[PDB]
Amino acid sequence: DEDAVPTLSPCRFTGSQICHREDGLPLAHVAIAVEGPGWAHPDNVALQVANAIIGHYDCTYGGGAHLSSPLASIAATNKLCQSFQTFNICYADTGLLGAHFVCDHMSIDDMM
Amino acid sequence: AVSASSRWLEGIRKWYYNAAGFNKLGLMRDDTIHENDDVKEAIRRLPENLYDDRVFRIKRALDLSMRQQILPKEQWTKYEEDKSYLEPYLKEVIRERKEREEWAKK
Amino acid sequence: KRSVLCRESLRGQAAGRPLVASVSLNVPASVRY
Amino acid sequence: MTNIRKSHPLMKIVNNAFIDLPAPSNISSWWNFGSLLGICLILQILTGLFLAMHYTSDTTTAFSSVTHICRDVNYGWIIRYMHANGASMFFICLYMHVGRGLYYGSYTFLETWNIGVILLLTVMATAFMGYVLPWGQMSFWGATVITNLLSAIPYIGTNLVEWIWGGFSVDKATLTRFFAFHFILPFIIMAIAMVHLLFLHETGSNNPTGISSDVDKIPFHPYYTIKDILGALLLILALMLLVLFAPDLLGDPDNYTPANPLNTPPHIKPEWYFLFAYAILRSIPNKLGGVLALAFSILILALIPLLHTSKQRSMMFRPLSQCLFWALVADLLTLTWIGGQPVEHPYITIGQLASVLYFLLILVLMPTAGTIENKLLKW
Amino acid sequence: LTRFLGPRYRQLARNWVPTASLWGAVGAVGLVWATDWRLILDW
Amino acid sequence: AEPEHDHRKRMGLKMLLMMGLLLPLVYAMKRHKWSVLKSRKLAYRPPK
Amino acid sequence: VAPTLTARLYSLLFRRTSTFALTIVVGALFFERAFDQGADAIYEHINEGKLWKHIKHKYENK
Ligand code: HEM
Ligand code: HEM
Repeated sequence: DEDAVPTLSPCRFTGSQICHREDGLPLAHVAIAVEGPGWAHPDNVALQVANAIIGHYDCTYGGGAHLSSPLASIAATNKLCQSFQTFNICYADTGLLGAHFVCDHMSIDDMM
Repeated sequence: AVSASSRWLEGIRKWYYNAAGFNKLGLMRDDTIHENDDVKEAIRRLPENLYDDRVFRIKRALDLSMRQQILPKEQWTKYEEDKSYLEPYLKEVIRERKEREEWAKK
Repeated sequence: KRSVLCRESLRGQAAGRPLVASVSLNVPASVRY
Repeated sequence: MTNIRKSHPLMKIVNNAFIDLPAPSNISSWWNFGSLLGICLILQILTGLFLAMHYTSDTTTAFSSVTHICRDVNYGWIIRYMHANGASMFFICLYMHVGRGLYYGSYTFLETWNIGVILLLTVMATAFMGYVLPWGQMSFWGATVITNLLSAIPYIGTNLVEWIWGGFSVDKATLTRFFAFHFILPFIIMAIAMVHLLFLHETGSNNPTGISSDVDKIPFHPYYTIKDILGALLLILALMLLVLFAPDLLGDPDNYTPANPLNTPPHIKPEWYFLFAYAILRSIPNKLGGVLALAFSILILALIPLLHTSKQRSMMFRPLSQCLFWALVADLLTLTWIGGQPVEHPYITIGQLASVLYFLLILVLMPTAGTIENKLLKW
Repeated sequence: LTRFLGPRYRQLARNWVPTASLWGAVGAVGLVWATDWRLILDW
Repeated sequence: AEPEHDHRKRMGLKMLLMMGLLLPLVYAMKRHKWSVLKSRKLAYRPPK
Repeated sequence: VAPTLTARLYSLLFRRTSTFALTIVVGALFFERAFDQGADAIYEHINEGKLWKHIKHKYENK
């Protein structure tokens, strides 16, 4: 119980960035997040429905330019990115919300 | 005939290097160089290690400048450790260009 | 590219009906056995 | 791309030199003078256009006109004093700008330094003509003495001074000409400033350390837009502090006397921004020698790029040059002092030494100090 | 013209009115300082 | 000589009051905007 | 618990930029008046009786 007791404490939310630059690597990975609800919450299904909209995308999606989520269409259309996925990471006292995109060195800002 | 003078000359040098911001900054004399065409080509010729190092030290430097803080006394660049690592590379580049210029006289 | 240094990777192919079945889809895409 | 406002309009992309551009991280407060320099040009411009909305350019009126702008017109008083004081700022700011590229090796950007130099000397002409517009004792006599200083040229000079004046003295002719040129130089200057910025956008801004910062680059928008706004805040503070509490203080000239061509302030002198040049000019006995020397004071600037001796474009890591650098500024301060001084023994002898010390510091001392430092580092 | 009109668009318009509505208020405030209506001053 | 200046002096007092509030406010905004640059940590970690 | 003054302010007025600007417009108004009032008074105090406002009496309506 004590061991459980240590568990379940809130974990302080911090909005900071960690930028580890390695020009050696061919592509760029970016994971951008806004803290979210615990596992149980009415807001927590509605979020999902939200990310349904933005969606997720890869070099190999068959729809590309006609896909109904703008980030996808733009991406598909303008060769903006390689692959991108929105996520909802759900923890008891914490949550990571955002998406994640892999994109050439010169397209990091446009996809952002 | 430089015996006393050499030692005296050496003594003068330590003070300038210690006195210079570069020693305080933690960026070795070679990173303070004016990046021009020859330096530029010597830079490009650097090894991943040597080269990435210059990038971090200038990174850490320009970060301190931005904050106006000096590095701790313990972590400074000591004159006795003069890595003239650019020198080697930089020399040739010039050497090669001097030659080229000279070959163009007639 | 994923490093294949240890005893962990066994990958070898052999299924019942399907063998080397490649699938392409808009939602997804892959290579199986 | 689709609906990325910025790159959509081609025109709007051109403006992302403010928002997205690579900006060095580390970066003294000194840099804020570029931006501030441009705030000053815009300020001067709006002010000028409102002043020139109620000014006249004739012998008879000019004086009156200015006098009318400061009395019966609504908020023309501050507009005018803002104007006058502004130009002081404009110069204070310009000389910080030049100091920063004299110190940090920004002048390495040859192209950009030659446009600067053009900028500096354009702004000099505008300030020279605008001070005479009012047509007050100081103005009147100052434009006679300076212009006539041109008549030192042997073959032409003489004819030429009379062309510029549009007569044998400085009567109406000359005063309307200044009004026209003053009004159109700042508009030509604005294109040069943008040509200046153009070149400078090809290599980005140098830093304290003197080293490339491509390894540590910041978005201009997030950071620098606030810094700039803040720098304006202080800039305006000084402008208004000047213009609201001590209107005249920095405007040495007390000559609010309508010009009388026989009358003379025995103490004739350009405003503070020109003193240096003035002092350097008086040090030479011969007229022509002075004019050349006058020119060289200012024109000497383009030669510094060639004069650079060191391997560290940054003065930051070089003591001895930091020491002579400062002296030259304090020598400069010394020379500005001579400018408001009776031209008598005490000041003469001082000025002369100052004038040689200025040229030494620029032409011989620093260059050597550069070498020495390089040899101490074993470079 | 015709293309812009749509059944779907209404939420954006509603949202715009508030931001637009908020924006509209600012102008009245902005205009008023310059206008200096005695009645406005009286308000 | 300076009828406007007497009126101007009052504005100066207001300006001085305005400047302090403004000067202080501007610095705070600058710090918040420039806060991120100061906060960031830079380190080098090669496998070597 | 309650929101700090700022958090209250925040959620009422600064989430939506529409409300934020509305605020500012309003604020700019209200502010101008009190500044003046207060700033003026301060200034007049420092020159008591030196200004016409103080002196109008002497030659006014007999
Ligand atoms: C940055 C460039 C400029 C500088 C350095 C400058 C400077 C000056 C100076 C120093 C004076 C003398 C004022 C005095 O002491 O009484 C003056 C006056 C004047 N300037 Fe400018 N000015 C500039 C731009 C302009 C522009 C763009 C205009 C019009 C579009 C203009 C119009 C005038 C007028 C009409 C006067 C005469 C009224 C007065 O005496 O204030 N100036 N200017
Ligand atoms: C009308 C006057 C001028 C205006 C409006 C102006 C404008 C600017 C601006 C906005 C910048 C970028 C930010 C900065 O570095 O501060 C800059 C940089 C620069 N300006 Fe000026 N400028 C003026 C006069 C001059 C003069 C008189 C010189 C030198 C002769 C000069 C030389 C430079 C140089 C060399 C830089 C680049 C330094 C660096 O960032 O490493 N400018 N200018």
